[PDB]
Amino acid sequence: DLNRFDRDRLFNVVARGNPEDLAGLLEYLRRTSKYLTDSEYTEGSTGKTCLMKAVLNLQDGVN
Repeated sequence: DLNRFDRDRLFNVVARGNPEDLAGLLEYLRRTSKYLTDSEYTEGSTGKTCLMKAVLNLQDGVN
């Protein structure tokens, strides 16, 4: 939200498949001036993004 938004919560939220838990991310990215491709929101080792984690975990044809 406004105060903090870690990488682990983001991966778990996009793996679970509920978009309502994505609330507050935009305010955090506007306040801290960080992008989703930054080194914090990647895997660090392979370069895996939150979008890749979202596409890997498909419940139906969509996520």
